[PDB]
Amino acid sequence: TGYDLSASTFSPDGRVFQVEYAMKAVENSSTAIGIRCKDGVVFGVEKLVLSKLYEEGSNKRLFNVDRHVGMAVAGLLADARSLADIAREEASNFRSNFGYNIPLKHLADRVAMYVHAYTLYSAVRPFGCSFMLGSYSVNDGAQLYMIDPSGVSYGYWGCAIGKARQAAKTEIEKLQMKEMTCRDIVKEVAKIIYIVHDEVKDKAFELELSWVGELTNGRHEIVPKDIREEAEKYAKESLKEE
Amino acid sequence: SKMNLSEEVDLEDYVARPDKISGADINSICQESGMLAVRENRYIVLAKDFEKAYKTVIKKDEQEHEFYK
Amino acid sequence: GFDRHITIFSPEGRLYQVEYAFKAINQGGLTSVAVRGKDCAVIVTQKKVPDKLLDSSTVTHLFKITENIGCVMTGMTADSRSQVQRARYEAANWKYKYGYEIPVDMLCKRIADISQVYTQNAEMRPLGCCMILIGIDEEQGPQVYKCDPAGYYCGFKATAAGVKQTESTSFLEKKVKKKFDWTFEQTVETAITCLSTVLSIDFKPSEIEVGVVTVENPKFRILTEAEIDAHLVALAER
Amino acid sequence: GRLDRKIHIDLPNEQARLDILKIHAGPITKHGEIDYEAIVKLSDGFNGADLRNVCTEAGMFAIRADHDFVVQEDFMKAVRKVADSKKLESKLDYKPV
Amino acid sequence: SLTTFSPSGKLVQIEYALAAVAGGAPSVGIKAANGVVLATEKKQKSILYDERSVHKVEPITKHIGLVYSGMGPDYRVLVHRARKLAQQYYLVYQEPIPTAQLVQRVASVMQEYTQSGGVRPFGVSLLICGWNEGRPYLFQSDPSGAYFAWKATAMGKNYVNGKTFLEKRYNEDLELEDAIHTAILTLKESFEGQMTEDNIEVGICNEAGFRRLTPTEVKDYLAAIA
Amino acid sequence: MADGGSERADGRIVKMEVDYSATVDQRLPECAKLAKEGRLQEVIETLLSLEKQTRTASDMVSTSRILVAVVKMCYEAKEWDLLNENIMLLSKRRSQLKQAVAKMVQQCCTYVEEITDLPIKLRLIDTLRMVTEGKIYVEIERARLTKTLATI
Repeated sequence: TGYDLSASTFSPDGRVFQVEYAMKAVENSSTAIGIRCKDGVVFGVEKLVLSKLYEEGSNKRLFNVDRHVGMAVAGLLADARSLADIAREEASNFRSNFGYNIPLKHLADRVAMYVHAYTLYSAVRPFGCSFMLGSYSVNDGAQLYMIDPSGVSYGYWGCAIGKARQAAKTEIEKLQMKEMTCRDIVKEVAKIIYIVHDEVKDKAFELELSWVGELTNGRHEIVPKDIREEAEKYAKESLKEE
Repeated sequence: SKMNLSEEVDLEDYVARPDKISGADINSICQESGMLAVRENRYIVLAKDFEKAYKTVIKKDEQEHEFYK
Repeated sequence: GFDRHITIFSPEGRLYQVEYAFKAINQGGLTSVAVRGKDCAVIVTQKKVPDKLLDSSTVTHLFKITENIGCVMTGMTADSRSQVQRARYEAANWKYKYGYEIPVDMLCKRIADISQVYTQNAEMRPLGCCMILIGIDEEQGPQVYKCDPAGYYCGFKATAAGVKQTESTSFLEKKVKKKFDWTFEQTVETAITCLSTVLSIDFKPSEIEVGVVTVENPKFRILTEAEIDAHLVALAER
Repeated sequence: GRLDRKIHIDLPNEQARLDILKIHAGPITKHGEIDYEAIVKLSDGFNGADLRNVCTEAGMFAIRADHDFVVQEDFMKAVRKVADSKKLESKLDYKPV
Repeated sequence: SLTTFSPSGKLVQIEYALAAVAGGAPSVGIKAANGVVLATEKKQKSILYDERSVHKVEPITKHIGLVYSGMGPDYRVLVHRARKLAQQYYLVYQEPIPTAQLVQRVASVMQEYTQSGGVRPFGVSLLICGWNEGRPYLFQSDPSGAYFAWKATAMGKNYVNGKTFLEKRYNEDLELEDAIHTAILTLKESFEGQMTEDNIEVGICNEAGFRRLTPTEVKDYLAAIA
Repeated sequence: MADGGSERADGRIVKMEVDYSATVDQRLPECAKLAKEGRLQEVIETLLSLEKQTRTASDMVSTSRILVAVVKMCYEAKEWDLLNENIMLLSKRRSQLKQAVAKMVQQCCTYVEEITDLPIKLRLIDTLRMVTEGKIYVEIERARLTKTLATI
């Protein structure tokens, strides 16, 4: 064909197929859900373990790009690490130049510009990772955003990415997250993850949950172990009775 | 010559319109203009029919971007 | 090696990629229309939300490019925001190195040259969005300009940009044939009815974005929902 | 002169999709707690026929797990079920010249 | 692109360039004993457009002007380069630039822009007029950069019939400004709808310098004369 | 919506003679709204006939007094604008417009026996304005003939 091997050429209908292949590569990966509560943002991701030989907690898709900002990953993990490093250094440059905590929308705009600049030319390929950014502060509330490799940065009350994204956002929509507090949000997110795990289509899995909000005093962090290890517990009462 | 064209229906404002209108479709223009006139139960065609009648049939919008010109 | 992939002249010099970019703009199923009144200018853009999960305040295609000029985009969103930021950069650069509010034509000309040097060379995507500016200039009144990725522009009494382009232009032309000193609420009523008869949807007030810049209020502003539904019920009976 | 009037039929509008699925909501047995507006809003670029397929496919959701009625939720997933199924389309307008 | 020689020894790229120019806007230039007239036709696509917003002629300085046939943004960026180049000539020289000098400067610029790789060569042809040392000057520049001297010429759509018509006309002794009426006739031979107040642009360079015509006298010359 | 406004129109024809024309101008947009309804083809035509008989009663009252030309010109302007203010072409062109045309021409048949040359010629030219393009227009169309006979 000769009009799909470059990121700078155009299809006759007005489309780029390199970024579409990037979208397909992203959706090949597993799922991840970001949710905005009344006070903060909760991230829930499931990761498939490939073998028991891993020492557990390897390549966790949740990263702390800022002290007050967390982020979730689906797609290709090396590009995710590069984007995480870029986000960290850009927040560093902001708070060096300006001297305060960077707004989530601003850094989302900057990483959107960065990921869209690599779509412009043909010397660099489009990225293969879609990610979510969550933050909370008292000056602006709880903020959530989602960015695809093509560069679309949209805010969400609750967003999902992955293979089971359809049923994930289906069961996101059937909850009134605007009225539930973070403790309920944890159990809801865990339940949705267990539903969309799909069991037979994959091997054994592991759960990763991350917090930002006033309960964590605005500083993003992972969930405590005591708040953990109960996801399976209220899963097993909420499993289907056949 | 076989139509109503009551008192003021202009034609020379339509002869100046470009984009190479063929010969057969003028018959179509008059025909569907009369269709428009008879749909509103009016026995005399008015000038307010012809502009929408004209834009009904030709419909060739631009097919050539202007910076190229 | 043939130019159907890279920006080179053809037999009869047809640069296929620029019409390809125009079709890429028309890929995004949205439309905007700009109408200049006697002392006002209005941009009316429709929007669609797939679900209630997304924050509707986050989706906006109207942007306050400067305090007195407004801009609106059509195409893929990321490139749209990118050239918004570039126009913002050049406007701030002009204000810093000259010291006055840049006229709309100069922003339009500079980013037209940017689009021209995009499409001039190879190894660079020639961009896939179209642009509308609305503003006020001293001793000139309201100005409405449009840019393409090819770098072309012109001056318009009123224009539109989107998928449903042509019927919008025809309706606008048959309305401006009886122009006769368009007034502010009448301009926004005509623009709303134009968008409605183009889309044939009879939109509710919470599906639209309206931006009006006026001689009376030279600062560019964004219409809120209350005055949107007030103008809708003003245009409900007529 | 040969063919006089050309008539275009477009993709159905939101009220048109509403009326079409209401027409295809003739033979249905269920408990009525359904917001048709939700299915209408989720529908975009949908054919005049695939909505009837959506009705049929929510029906086969009902026919599994022994549900004579149809729950309100089975429609929306069906919309999602048709959505990815038309992710492989060509999308050619093919306007007359 | 890195275009090179064909087995026929012909550059297909500049042939494509001149072919694209030949489909451009028709325009005409004439050199009379009191100056140079340039003229062009701009057919606005609809009434929506503003004729006064964008012009087809641009003053490089008080006495130099250039119309064109072909691409638009290419023309405006070349206007920028021509204005700037003439300006550094005035910077080094502190006298206004003669016409023929900026002619070979822009022809050179065309030569590198069709020579250097990576960049697609330009798809415009330019017509230049000026009044230097009393003798008027009118030249034509192609995309390939070969500049020609013409006292009357036509470039753009249906340019060959206009060239034949100015061969029949234009005895090159019109000491008055009647050749502008001849240019109006040449444009009217290819005018689509009518000779109106705004569709036709005319520019004059006389002993007083180059001055873009107000559309009032454009409507005046449209009236009575033809 | 239904014929209930008709008997509301009965109240509207109780006090209309007591005051001047602006009361008729103020009850006009209610009749315009009812014409704008257009429920089921000729279901709304009863309301159209009701507002037509009320405006012809006002015609009786106004032509009984000196205000003859003004009511005629205002009424012809309103019925011509009834295409645009209501649904297009008086929303049906027949059986609600037909009753309008028949009522206006019988009003002219009442007037020809009573009024002088000036009001009769203004009324007939006002009717001839409609005659040039539109009347009942089904299979008779002859009231324009029977009144141009009166003109001549």
